[PDB]
Amino acid sequence: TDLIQRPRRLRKSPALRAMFEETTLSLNDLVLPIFVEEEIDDYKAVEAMPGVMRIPEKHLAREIERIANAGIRSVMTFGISHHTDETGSDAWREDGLVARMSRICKQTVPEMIVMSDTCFCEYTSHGHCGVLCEHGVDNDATLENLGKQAVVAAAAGADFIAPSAAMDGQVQAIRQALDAAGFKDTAIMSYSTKFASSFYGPFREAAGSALKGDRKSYQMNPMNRREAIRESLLDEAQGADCLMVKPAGAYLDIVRELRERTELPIGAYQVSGEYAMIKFAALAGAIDEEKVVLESLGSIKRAGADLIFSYFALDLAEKKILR
Amino acid sequence: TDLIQRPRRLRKSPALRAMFEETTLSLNDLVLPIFVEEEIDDYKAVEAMPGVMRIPEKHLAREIERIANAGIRSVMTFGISHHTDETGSDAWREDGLVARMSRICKQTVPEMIVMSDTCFCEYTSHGHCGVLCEHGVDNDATLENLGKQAVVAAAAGADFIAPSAAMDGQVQAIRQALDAAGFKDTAIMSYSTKFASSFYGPFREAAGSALKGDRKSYQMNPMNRREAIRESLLDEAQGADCLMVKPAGAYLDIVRELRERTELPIGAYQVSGEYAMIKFAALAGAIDEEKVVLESLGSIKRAGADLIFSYFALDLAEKKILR
Amino acid sequence: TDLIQRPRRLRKSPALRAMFEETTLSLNDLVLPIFVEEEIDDYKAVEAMPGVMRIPEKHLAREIERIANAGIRSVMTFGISHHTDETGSDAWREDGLVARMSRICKQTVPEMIVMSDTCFCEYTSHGHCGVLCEHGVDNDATLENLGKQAVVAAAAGADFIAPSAAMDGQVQAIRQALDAAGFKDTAIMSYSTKFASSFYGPFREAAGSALKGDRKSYQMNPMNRREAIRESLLDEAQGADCLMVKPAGAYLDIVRELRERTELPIGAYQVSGEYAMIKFAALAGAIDEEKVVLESLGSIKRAGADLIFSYFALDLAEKKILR
Amino acid sequence: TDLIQRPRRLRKSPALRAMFEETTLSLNDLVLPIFVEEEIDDYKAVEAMPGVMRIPEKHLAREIERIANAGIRSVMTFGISHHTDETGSDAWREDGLVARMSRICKQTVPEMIVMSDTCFCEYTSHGHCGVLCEHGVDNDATLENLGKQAVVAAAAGADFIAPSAAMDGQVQAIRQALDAAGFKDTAIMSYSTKFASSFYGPFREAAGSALKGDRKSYQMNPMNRREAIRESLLDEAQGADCLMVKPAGAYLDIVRELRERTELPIGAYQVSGEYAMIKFAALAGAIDEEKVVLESLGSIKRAGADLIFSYFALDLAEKKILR
Amino acid sequence: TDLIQRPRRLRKSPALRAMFEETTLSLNDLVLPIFVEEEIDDYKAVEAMPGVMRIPEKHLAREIERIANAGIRSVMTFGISHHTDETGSDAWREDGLVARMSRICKQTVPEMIVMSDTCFCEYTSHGHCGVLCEHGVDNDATLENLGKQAVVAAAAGADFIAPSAAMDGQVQAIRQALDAAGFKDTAIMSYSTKFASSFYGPFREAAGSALKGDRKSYQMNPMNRREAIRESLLDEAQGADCLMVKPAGAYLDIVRELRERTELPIGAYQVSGEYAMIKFAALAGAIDEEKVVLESLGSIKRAGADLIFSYFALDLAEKKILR
Amino acid sequence: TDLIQRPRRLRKSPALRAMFEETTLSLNDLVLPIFVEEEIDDYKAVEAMPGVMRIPEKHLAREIERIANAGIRSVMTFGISHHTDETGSDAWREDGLVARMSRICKQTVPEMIVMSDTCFCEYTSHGHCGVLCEHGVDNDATLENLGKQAVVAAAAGADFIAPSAAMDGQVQAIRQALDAAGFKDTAIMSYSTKFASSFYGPFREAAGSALKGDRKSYQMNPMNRREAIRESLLDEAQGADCLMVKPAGAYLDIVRELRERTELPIGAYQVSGEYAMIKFAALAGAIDEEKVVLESLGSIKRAGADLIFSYFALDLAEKKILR
Ligand SMILES: *[C@H](CCCCCC(=O)O)CCC(=O)O
Ligand SMILES: *[C@H](CCCCCC(=O)O)CCC(=O)O
Ligand SMILES: *[C@H](CCCCCC(=O)O)CCC(=O)O
Ligand SMILES: *[C@H](CCCCCC(=O)O)CCC(=O)O
Ligand SMILES: *[C@H](CCCCCC(=O)O)CCC(=O)O
Ligand SMILES: *[C@H](CCCCCC(=O)O)CCC(=O)O
Ligand SMILES: [Mg+2]
Ligand SMILES: [Mg+2]
Ligand SMILES: [Mg+2]
Ligand SMILES: [Mg+2]
Ligand SMILES: [Mg+2]
Ligand SMILES: [Mg+2]
Ligand SMILES: [Zn+2]
Ligand SMILES: [Zn+2]
Ligand SMILES: [Zn+2]
Ligand SMILES: [Zn+2]
Ligand SMILES: [Zn+2]
Ligand SMILES: [Zn+2]
Repeated sequence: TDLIQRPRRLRKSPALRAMFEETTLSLNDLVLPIFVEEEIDDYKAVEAMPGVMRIPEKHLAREIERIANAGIRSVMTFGISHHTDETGSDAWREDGLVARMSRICKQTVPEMIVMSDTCFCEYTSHGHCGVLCEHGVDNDATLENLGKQAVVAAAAGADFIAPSAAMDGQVQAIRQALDAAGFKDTAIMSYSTKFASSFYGPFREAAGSALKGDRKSYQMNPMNRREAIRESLLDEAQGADCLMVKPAGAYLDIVRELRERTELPIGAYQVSGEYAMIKFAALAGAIDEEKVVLESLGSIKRAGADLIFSYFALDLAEKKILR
Repeated sequence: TDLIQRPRRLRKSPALRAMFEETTLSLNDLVLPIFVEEEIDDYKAVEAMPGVMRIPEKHLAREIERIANAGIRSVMTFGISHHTDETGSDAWREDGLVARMSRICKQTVPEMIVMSDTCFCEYTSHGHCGVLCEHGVDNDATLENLGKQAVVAAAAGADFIAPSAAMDGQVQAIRQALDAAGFKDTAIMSYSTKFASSFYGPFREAAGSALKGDRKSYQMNPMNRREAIRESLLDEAQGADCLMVKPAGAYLDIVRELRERTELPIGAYQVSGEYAMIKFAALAGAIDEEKVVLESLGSIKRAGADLIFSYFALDLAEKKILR
Repeated sequence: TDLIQRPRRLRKSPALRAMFEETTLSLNDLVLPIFVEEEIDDYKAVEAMPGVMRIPEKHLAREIERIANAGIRSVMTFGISHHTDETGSDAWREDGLVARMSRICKQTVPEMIVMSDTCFCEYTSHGHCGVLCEHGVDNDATLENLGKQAVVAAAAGADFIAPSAAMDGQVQAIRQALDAAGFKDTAIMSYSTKFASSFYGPFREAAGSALKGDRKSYQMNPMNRREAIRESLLDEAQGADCLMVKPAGAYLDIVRELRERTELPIGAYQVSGEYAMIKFAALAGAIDEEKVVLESLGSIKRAGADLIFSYFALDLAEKKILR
Repeated sequence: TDLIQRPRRLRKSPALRAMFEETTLSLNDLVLPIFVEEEIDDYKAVEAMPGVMRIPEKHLAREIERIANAGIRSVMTFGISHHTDETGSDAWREDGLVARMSRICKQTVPEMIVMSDTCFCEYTSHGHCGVLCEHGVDNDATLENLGKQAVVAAAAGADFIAPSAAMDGQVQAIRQALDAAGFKDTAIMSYSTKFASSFYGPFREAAGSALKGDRKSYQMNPMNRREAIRESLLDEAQGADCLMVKPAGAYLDIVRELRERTELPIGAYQVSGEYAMIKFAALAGAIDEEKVVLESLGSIKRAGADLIFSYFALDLAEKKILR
Repeated sequence: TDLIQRPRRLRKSPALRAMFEETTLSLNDLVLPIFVEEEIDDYKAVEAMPGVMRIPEKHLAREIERIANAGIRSVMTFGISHHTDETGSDAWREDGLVARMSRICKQTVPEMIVMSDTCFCEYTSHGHCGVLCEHGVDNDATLENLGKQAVVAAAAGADFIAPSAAMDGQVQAIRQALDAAGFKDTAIMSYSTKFASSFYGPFREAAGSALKGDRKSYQMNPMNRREAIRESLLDEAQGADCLMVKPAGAYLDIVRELRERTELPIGAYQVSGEYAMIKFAALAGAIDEEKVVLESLGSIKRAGADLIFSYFALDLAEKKILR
Repeated sequence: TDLIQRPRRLRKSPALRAMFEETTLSLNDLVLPIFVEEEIDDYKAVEAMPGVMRIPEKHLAREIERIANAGIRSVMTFGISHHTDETGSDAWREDGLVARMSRICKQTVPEMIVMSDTCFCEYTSHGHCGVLCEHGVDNDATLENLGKQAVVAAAAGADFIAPSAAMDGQVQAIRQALDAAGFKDTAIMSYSTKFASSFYGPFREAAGSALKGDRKSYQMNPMNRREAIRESLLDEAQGADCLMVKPAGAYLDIVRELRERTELPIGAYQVSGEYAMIKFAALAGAIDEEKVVLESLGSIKRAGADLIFSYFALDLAEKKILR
């Protein structure tokens, strides 16, 4: 044939595939979500998430030095509560689990970037992401409490307040409460586009949320691409330092669309259900885990994300697979 | 709080979420890939692809009829050969397996659109997608061969010749070859953007391809978003009736970018490893299969895919999940 | 002050600046240009290019091995001839210097991607980039010549034929010439947008080009941004596997504009005068070389360059500044 | 050959290269940054910047007539202080060096356009661009003082207040302070995109800033193209009359990107390190200075800049190289 | 009033308006159209074009030298024939007027770029731009003719063949004709978008064209903006080195639209009637000629014109209004 | 030739040129600017504007019935004053000339659309467009008076208040004053992009402005295309019902650019100098007036304007040339 065009020319060797590799993933792209249970003495393995386990609070300090030492520069704290009420009030206690989780990390490793998952689904009796009613999760009652929380997390050392509630106006809510209290420099990692997703399967088992029902009156419809972009652009207008798409894996078209519609940094969360799907298929021997893990993360980065939340971060770090 | 904008108003109930749902998935969207093994007696199920079976050519007509009753409009044919040589010429025999899968399918169900997987990886002794040489798979030697195959497939009744050899110029070669042979009406479903992906883990086992090494000198690098697009657009310029992104699951960005760069129909292949990841996590209790299968497939649709090749298609069809 | 937006939040620490850094430079990005002088005995260092040396063909294999050990993937070959005639035919000899630099390089290190600088300025008696006539450098006489050269280079093992004669139609002529000679697999790295720039000051000395006057009737005007783009796009239409902007340093706008006008890989050449400016100011104590070299190269990358031809590549490599 | 397209057609002669020159640089594009030291009797040559020297205040008046007479229509005043405190308070003194520098210029040459570099790095004990703390340079404490300064500079005759601090909200800060005090017509030349650059080498030697450390908690990361555009678009929203990219030379992709994202005029600063790199390479004989200077300035203009700050402005003016 | 934005700040003085002026006009931008009448003795001034004169071929070399001394780089040649037949073959004679105007010009001033007006309206007995038939001006009969003319012009020394017959396919025909004749280096300045405009009022008198009726079956309708663009883009596809909009004055929209639809140079012709309107109103005291001429020409430049054909060029040049 | 493309096909006949005419001009596009002198008994012909004359106020009523009867549906009133003070205060008198001019028109022809040129250049001693100072025309002092005027014009029946002062914030100024006084429905025809143009020659003679100097500290630079768009987009933000480009003729690139940047209606003013240039060239016999007038107006409409101010409107109307 007479093809002047031969794409295959640059795939002839490993050296050549390397010179022309358009995307590259490194360790500075990963944020390690960490699970921390108060009032427990020994490590609890999560079943649905092969290799992940709850860090007993009394060990938080040791592990976050371990995390820090393998090179992970950021963490997203999730707490498993033992003091859950109707409003989820522990979460905005001067020394609630939320605050302690932050304080212990920044104390133990000063330069470590601490993001605090700011919500109520793990601290509420009902397990919904906020204040519940004769109508459902009340949006504005939840914003007042998201603000109350933000300030104690900020106050306890988190570099980022990550509103995880999917409440309208949560970012603006949190910006003002943080400012008013003298926390003008504390940033917001907005879970801006957070879907009511079936990929969160393993997560209520991992961080013990006590909700039996669903979050579809606040977390958005997986199928709504226009609305997902709109969700994120509203948080930009409310001052978010960073936007986010969760889940990430089945929403890379969403991450790309958004990367072209804002100059802001974009995070993508590779959720428990994605980790679970990788882990359980490698066990059955169906796929090569390291291969599928690097390709998975790389696809996220290719779609446009600046930071990726992944539960594989530490192990990729330590086995020194990502430098 | 004075939020004028409140995304949650349209999420209040199931009726409102349905009124406003942006993307809807149907069975008209699904193409079912089928594996037929010649010269065997009973169905041989695939290990890494739980619930998937290798059909014995002797039941293929019983089967095409069952798929047809299910509501399914299209199938993609993949053959497991017993007559594998160095060039894989069972593929281009007037009566090779390839030609027999189409004629059986087309003969049993004349309404069925049969898409013929056009390659050599399952028919060569060495497992590569074509002619091997002292330097690698020869592009142009394989092109002449793909042509011979396409014409035997057309003549056997296949409505779509789908080149999966990831060879440069394949659409052009197949297009000429088909016109020259009086099949100017036979369409081409190009696997235009075909990545050298690790999500094909369970396919060497499912398809029975002999290959030991890698397909990186022809199948393209996962990280190259710009190249991905170039690949498909070169195929549009070559006359492909339909373009395709494969794998699809971790390439939703690619799907969306390409939807915006062409007016042509786009197919998306939810590959074997994707099928396996959902099965095993489901088996291991970590996720709700129905909810993940539906969400994964609809995501592919939301990103711009016109047609989605899925192994869950019959099951979704018969259980009447998608109409 | 009530600033909702505060860019500084993500600049507070080294850890945050790294999390959020948009562009990262690596050694995979660098191509090392090498000068080999035939018929000489010891290395002859270049005066205007402090630390750069003319390699004696008799050590080229010792050297390609050293570069190779450094981590370097690619080199661009420039030859200093002793056999210079009016058409510069040492360039198109089956055994000319051009063909010997490739074969030595390719023979010593078969993994090395050797890019062959394809021109006549270092091989003609008069120093021009081709055939001279009663009116100037003849475009089409030089095209036939570039073709002969490309084929001897391919046959010597060069993986890339890089036409630097700034002649109209060169990619097409070289592409045909290479296909006709059974090198349909040999790629073309076109110096597509090649400016008649004063940053090449130290190159007549480094390369030993005989030219006394100017190269303005073929190399293009620095001020023409629209022409710059036209130049490269004409080369994409002619089949170049890769495009290039040269010089790169003072043409970062050109790099960005072109990144937005093509999906093809783009190279950027940090020319001799750029190398010299950084050396001498560094020597004269005015700047920190490491910090300026790294920032200059990353800037090239930030603007859209896929590959950057730099004389600092080995030094950056061995001192292990870039991995 | 059969090329209908021959770009070379318009490069046949100097007359032709001229008719078709797309960009043109003149003297009205240059702003001359001038150095003025109080309490000194004789001119101080800067070492790192060959040909530049501090103007003793007692001579300011003579030189600015000289500047004005060669045709330079604008100046950017930089002061070398002898009264540096912790807050850098001299800079907002009714008759600080800042005010005197302006007053003396507008008095001496009424129609001369005076821009006043508004910052504190030259007037502070520590040499940081503002009010320093137990946390670092305090952003809002610095804005109150940037405003205080602006008003005395305005009051003393500067046509432009050029905030050089890289403090968030500095432009809005300065707009209000200027308005409130009756300086509604005094314009702001915002250093909107000002990187923490290694090209500023020679500058702490030239304007005596007493900082030992770096400005990376406020001046932005050289590698962040999206953020650089964002920085500039915020100052547009805050009322800046003019935007700016500093440094300019290795950031022409940035100047271009920005020229396409706003209708505002854009300045580009060719910093001390760029001047130094040109000057020291010409001395070593590596490049032709006039050639590299005009091409350097021309590239800046080509990228999209309306005004260029260059230390070569006066000498190009006088040697009558730019009219 | 609290206007943050105040456009007037940069209009306060002549110095500021000059600093910020977006478009600057020069003599390098001007092409001077010249009318040479063969077989006559003294200059014959044109009535409707006050100050414009028909040059007697016997002084053309005295004149080309005067224009040349003025600073003028280019001229467009228009001939007033005494040998007018039905096909206008004095135009394609080895020694016709057309060929003599170029050779005289090129012989007297070899630096001069001579653009040859390529048509038949001044050479045919009936005044039409080509061959007349029982149905109108024959497109293809005129194409063969334009070809013969272009080759005699090239051979006479003209650097630009400018087809003004408004015939379909003219660039292609002239391009082939010129290449075939070994003038692959002769450029083409196409009057690409040439309107059937009433601003040519004074040209039948100035050029001495015999036509009585209209040129609407070939010259295009003034109101068709979309067609205007199609016209020029078809000429870019045909290889024109330069495109043109004519008339220019009342087509500034066309100029801007086309600048945005091509990267090619664009010429703009300020036609005779435009020249006349400015003269007579000036004579009748209604306007200041210098100020209207300068503003009109700069407007053409602001709209995107690279080159402007103006009858005021020598006058502006000698009086030294534009340098 | 083999051109599949023949643009000439649709220009074969007058019927065909008509079916395919892209733009069309009718009478509903014209606004007739009318001149009205108070305290005079007989009509005053303007010299610089052949055919235009001042309407003595005592006849306004008769002529506006005449205007109305030929079909002109809108007028722009300009007054020649006999009571000119320093602030131009007559213009905001309950019964100033401004008010009377409006009142008399709406009284005499109710459905006639009356636009009131809102400025002070005809009512001031100095003739500048507002309040003059030790600094020049004071911007905000003028806005207070533009508002005062607006309300009496509104109050006296004008459908449009057309701020002609080129004062920053004039549209917002006028919106509020009109609202506050209960004139929420009175529209603003903003002279949004009004250049300091040399085409206004005949106008100070036509409406007796007593200014000797120029308006370049407020009317914008003819050469600033970016700024012209910016000027107009600010008036959109301030509530203008309609935008405008004046002059129109040499600024059609500006009208086009703007038509693509807003959804608002756009007016274009064919100024006195344009009329003058048409009129005086037709007298000399250089052009056909009706031809050049219709092509002139048509070009304006083609560039994108919705309404055109033309002094030829009445005569085109009456001679029934435009229906
Ligand atoms: C949201 C929990 C935060 C995101 C965790 C993502 C993951 O699955 O790893 C609500 C989750 C729920 O349905 O309980
Ligand atoms: C390509 C075979 C078609 C795609 C795989 C279908 C799937 O469900 O995985 C090459 C497969 C290979 O690498 O052998
Ligand atoms: C082109 C030679 C290749 C580019 C120069 C490489 C460098 O580092 O300067 C012509 C050079 C010349 O003008 O002789
Ligand atoms: C910013 C100083 C103003 C810009 C001067 C640019 C130049 O280098 O000429 C801080 C510079 C520092 O690091 O001291
Ligand atoms: C075209 C002649 C070239 C354009 C006119 C130049 C001018 O200044 O008017 C045809 C002219 C005609 O209609 O005869
Ligand atoms: C602005 C007067 C209103 C526009 C009239 C346009 C025309 O010329 O017909 C100031 C004009 C001046 O310079 O006096
Ligand atoms: Mg939201
Ligand atoms: Mg392909
Ligand atoms: Mg070229
Ligand atoms: Mg800023
Ligand atoms: Mg045409
Ligand atoms: Mg305005
Ligand atoms: Zn929650
Ligand atoms: Zn295959
Ligand atoms: Zn060369
Ligand atoms: Zn500073
Ligand atoms: Zn003609
Ligand atoms: Zn006025």
